[PDB]
Amino acid sequence: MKIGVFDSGVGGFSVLKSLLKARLFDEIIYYGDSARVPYGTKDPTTIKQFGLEALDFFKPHEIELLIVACNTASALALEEMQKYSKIPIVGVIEPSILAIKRQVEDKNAPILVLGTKATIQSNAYDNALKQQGYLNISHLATSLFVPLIEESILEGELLETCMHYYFTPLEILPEVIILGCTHFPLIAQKIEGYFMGHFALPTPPLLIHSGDAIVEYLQQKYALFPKVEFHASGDVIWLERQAKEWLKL
Amino acid sequence: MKIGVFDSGVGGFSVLKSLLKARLFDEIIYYGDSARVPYGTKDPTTIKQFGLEALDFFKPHEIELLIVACNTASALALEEMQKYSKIPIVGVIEPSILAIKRQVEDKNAPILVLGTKATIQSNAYDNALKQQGYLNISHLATSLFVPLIEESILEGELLETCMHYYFTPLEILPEVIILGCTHFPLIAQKIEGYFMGHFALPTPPLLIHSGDAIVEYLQQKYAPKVEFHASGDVIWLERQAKEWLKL
Ligand SMILES: N[C@H](CCC(=O)O)C(=O)O
Ligand SMILES: N[C@H](CCC(=O)O)C(=O)O
Repeated sequence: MKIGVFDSGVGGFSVLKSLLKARLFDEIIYYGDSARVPYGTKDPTTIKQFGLEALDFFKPHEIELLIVACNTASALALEEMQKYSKIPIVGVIEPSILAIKRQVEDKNAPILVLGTKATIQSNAYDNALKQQGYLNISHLATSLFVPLIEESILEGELLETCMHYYFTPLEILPEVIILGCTHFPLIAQKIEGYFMGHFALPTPPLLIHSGDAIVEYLQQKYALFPKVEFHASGDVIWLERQAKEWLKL
Repeated sequence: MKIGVFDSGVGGFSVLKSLLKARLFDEIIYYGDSARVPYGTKDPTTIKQFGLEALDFFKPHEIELLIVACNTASALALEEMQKYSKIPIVGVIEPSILAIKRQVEDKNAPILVLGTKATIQSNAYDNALKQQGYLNISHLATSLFVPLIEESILEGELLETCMHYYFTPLEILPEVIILGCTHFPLIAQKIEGYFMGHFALPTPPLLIHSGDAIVEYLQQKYAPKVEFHASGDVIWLERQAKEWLKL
């Protein structure tokens, strides 16, 4: 097929990478609203309007299916968007819950949800999880991880001090951690390392990657080479430059 | 005297606070583009457009003077705005340079400019400083300071470690530090302490507060009902003001 991938900026590249890795589609129209990014710190009303406007961007491209790669957008604007689209719009939250259900049998396993303040406050992960029968659910808005990852601070004392800042107030010891944000996969190993150490874990907690989850899901739902076209709200060449580092083979 | 104050979001309150205090105005229409903030990490073209669209917002409020409280906008779109503008537009850069000439005679004094990537990248401060004679100039895009302050990390090891991340590479020990960003005034005390405690400096480096600087300048040119506006939830924005303006 020919699809569109939407995100607030360059975070969506973590989804795009999984999409390319799988060779699921022949044409992908990537669009990042890099001029208004980030969404996670904004309000619900606003993100919803951004959502609608994103649809308008794809009207001329005529895609068969739109993937809302942004977790913040999937959480607060996927419904309204789907409500005005003729084509199917798949967010990243839904696929992750299927991913969890498929590999976590113990309904008591401690699950920690990570994401932006907007994502967390919408409680989209918690509701979908509870509905599926999970009883031990925690959530944390790790805002600073986004700007940190964007400055490319993927190691060192600043990241460690930042992770320590958000994690220390943690009560539960998670067996599952949801990277409910486009950025978090770039520091997934650092997060695993933090919990493995601070809790003398034998193995790292299971990490749920949004990109990998959507892919599996898309292969499932549509029993399934890769040519991308980049579009941005802000300087597009600036965005294309990021793809190089994020998508890194 | 009715004036509009423009900023990327809530950082502009630090200029507002310096304004209100001086009280030389009887009406201020504050407009923060909170839905698109920050400007500091974006490109010149986008920022120029944003600044232009900001004018389209004060047309109705019919203000006499427009203060661009944002250092990034000042650096990247002031010229463009002043061009298509009917009324005078004063940014926060030039006033900070006049305040520097006025307070620093040693044209060799080590000067460090701190601002967003865009502000630093534009060389607005280095250029203006050089046309005035200074030869000891250094600049640092201390990007993360904005999101940290936005999240109120104004103390603690996270802030401390961030300052260390940006400052340790610093070649010259600054005698003058320019808070070339609306958020930096909130960690001024902490920034002074850093170098002070890090080099046993009895006296803290001189810090230039953009807000104060534009006030002194506005004092010479000689020219309160504050009205908050925003591109994002106006509720969330004004709430913030309570803390920034808080005194
Ligand atoms: N794309 C957002 C992170 C960046 C932003 O806040 O816009 C998400 O996945 O939640
Ligand atoms: N107001 C901006 C900082 C925040 C932003 O980047 O929008 C400045 O003074 O540079």
